[PDB]
Amino acid sequence: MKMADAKQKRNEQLKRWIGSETDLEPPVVKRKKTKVKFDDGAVFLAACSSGDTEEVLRLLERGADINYANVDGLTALHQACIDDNVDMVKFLVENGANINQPDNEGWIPLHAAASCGYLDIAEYLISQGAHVGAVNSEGDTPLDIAEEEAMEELLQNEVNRQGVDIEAARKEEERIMLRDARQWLNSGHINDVRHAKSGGTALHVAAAKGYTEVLKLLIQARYDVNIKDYDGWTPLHAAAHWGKEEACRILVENLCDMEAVNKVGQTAFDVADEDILGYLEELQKKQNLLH
Amino acid sequence: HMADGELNVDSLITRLLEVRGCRPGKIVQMTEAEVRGLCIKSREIFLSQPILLELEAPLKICGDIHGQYTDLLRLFEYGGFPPEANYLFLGDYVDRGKQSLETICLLLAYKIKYPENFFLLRGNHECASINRIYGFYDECKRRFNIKLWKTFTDCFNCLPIAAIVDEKIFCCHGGLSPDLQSMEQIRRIMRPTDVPDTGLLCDLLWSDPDKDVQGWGENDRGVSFTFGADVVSKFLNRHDLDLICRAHQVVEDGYEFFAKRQLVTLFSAPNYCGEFDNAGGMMSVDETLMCSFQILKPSEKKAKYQYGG
Ligand SMILES: [Mn+2]
Ligand SMILES: [Mn+2]
Repeated sequence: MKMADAKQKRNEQLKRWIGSETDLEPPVVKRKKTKVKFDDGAVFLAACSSGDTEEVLRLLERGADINYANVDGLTALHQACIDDNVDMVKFLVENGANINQPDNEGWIPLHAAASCGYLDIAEYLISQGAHVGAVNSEGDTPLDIAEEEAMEELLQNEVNRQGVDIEAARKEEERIMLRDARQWLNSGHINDVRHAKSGGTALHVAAAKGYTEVLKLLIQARYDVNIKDYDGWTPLHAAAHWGKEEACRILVENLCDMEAVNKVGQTAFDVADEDILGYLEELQKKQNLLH
Repeated sequence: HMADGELNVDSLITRLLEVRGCRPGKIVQMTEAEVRGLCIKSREIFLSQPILLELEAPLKICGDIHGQYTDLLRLFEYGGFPPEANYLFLGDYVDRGKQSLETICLLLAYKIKYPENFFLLRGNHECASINRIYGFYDECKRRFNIKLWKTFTDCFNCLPIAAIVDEKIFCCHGGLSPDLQSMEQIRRIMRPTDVPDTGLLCDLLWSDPDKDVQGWGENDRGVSFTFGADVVSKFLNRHDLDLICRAHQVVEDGYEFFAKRQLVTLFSAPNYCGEFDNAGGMMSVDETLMCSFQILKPSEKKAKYQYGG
């Protein structure tokens, strides 16, 4: 009556439900009114999830981008790998799936399988033409992310089997940035193709990755040290966040507005969420005794 | 335009949107009499509208917010600030988060400004019984007094319980009830009112879906139940509905289908409690009932830049 309450009331409740419309035919009874529909992407990206290989076919047959991906950039394949859903991975590839499609972090389905240890999949992908030399945001290739012996082996003997130049790949990005930085500084015309997604700039890539040389060379082209990306970040917000110490020093030596604010309201010190935090304050104490 | 009442929503709504851009947790100051006004004015509008709202697409439905003001502002910055778009929140505006006060006030304010384009349903955290235990009480007494709290209580007690869009989408914070056979049971519900540990209204605010369940099952929440996909189907097949939209549960991508897209769960509080790392959701329903999902990734979840090409 104080506890029987919750328990018995609910019981002497389920009871009434018995004779109630628990009998109302429990299927779909597809009325002539399925007026509500969901976006193709939402419906496709999910049909694969559960595993209704069957419906995906019709969805594709009707016209749905197989390489559709959620907010994080994960394709119907990325997820498939992450779920050791072998059958689907193949279904996807055999139906047109882009086997090398990167996620919003430079992770291709091979990275996924690698990082997760789903070797049988890593084997399938690698055989179906997966790119073992693909590098992501942190400069890692599936091999770097393989933290299981069996996996590392397969990838190791795969990079060496194909003669893939690993460092070549990690350096590729920075490398290019240098060329471009030189061309802009030299000629005197900046031709920076702001990146379609993040709205960030080369100044930001330099800072986040800690590419000291490209940065110094970039500032010398007189590129606004205080440019903000669509999220409202400063080339300092990055160098600090990902903790690229020397990247920050450079940014400061050029009077970077340290008081910059995030579109959500954060300082370079604020979202500098990672370790170093105190060091900046030191450089800050210097961005005054000399100005 | 000129005249009218005591509460100047224009003044409040404004002051509330002013921290847009300021660091999170930055407070929007105001009079307890302005807060108390907000409560009484909205409370009066709720009571003037049905308990079972009969709404009309197009509109953007939202799930829990739990005092995460900074994020709520972000939701409006995505779907557009009212009256730009029609809104329908599914409950749980307070508790847990840091700014329940800022969050609810703005919601109520907008409820007053555009009373026919803005709607708030009651979440399970809209009962003195529990938001007393989950921070809203403390956040009130911290900046005001227990009485201001009781005024909110009198307000929440008047919130609508459900909504039906274009006669095809049933919405409610929690879910179903083994007592809900005819909408009329909802309509004949006294208001103001509290939430019992058991009953039809308690189920609507508490119950949950569970694939591992067939028919009706018990709930690990210690209250109400859980329902299987088969109960969802019986329900829809009964009132001839297409979808059951709800929140109440944290879902990784802001939304989550159930019983073969017959039911959907929306959660609009990105990185809830800082514990989980979920995104916030928001369902857009146009005049055709073409439902799409606008996602809100956890803030401060910056993706490391790439040259691009
Ligand atoms: Mn809830
Ligand atoms: Mn909740």
